[PDB]
Amino acid sequence: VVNVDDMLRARWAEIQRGTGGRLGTCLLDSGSGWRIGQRENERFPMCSTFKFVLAAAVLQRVDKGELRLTQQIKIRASDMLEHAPVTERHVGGSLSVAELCQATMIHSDNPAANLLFPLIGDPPGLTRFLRGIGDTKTRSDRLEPAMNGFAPGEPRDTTTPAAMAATLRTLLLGDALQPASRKQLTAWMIDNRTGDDCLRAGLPRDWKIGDKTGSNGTDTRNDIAIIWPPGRAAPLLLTAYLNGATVDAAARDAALKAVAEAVRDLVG
Repeated sequence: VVNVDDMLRARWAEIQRGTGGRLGTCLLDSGSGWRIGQRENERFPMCSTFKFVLAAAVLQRVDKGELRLTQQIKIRASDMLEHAPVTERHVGGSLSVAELCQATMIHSDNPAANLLFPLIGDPPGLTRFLRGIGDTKTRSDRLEPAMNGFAPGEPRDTTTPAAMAATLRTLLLGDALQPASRKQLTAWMIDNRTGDDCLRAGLPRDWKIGDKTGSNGTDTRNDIAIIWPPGRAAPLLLTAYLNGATVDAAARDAALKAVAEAVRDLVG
């Protein structure tokens, strides 16, 4: 008969049939290593989900004593871009590296990410960081806002659902980062302010979740998360990348809500 894995795959297929485009997902149990997904090895544009790996790259340098979290970085008028909830309030002044990391994580602050990039070697350095932690697929090539560009076959600034789930697991739960850095990165994801209508909207209030969103404003909506169902021995990693959707922005968010509802209903 139809099993729970079948029902999960069918739900993700139905969501994709409704949105148009491609929906890539990966659910990874960090306790057992069990994994299931849709289009999990296909390339998707990251949009702001790259900021998770950028903050991790910054913390890796902190772990080696090569960067100070308290280093003050000047914020200049020429650094400004559209969505800058923290940095736009500090033009002409400065913010610490830790404050920029927080801003790019929890508010998706675009100038904050651009200001952190050179501290880890720019997009080539971020790609080297990813290879160094065992991610062979994800790649960073451009700064904001140009990194959002994507067309079928465009390789730049992409990940796969399964690679990003493994990278969540490595960075949040493995030993690529020192304990203080794993805790700090996890706390930023739990404090995210931009994902209330995405995966979080499909989970009960008692499930702890950290997440990082991305969007291009026209057809792509992504969300990547670490999720603790109450009482479970280990968290789940869940990646969801919706690209080329022909439904409107609210329907794109609601598609990610539905991805999480499927995990809630069938896996918890």
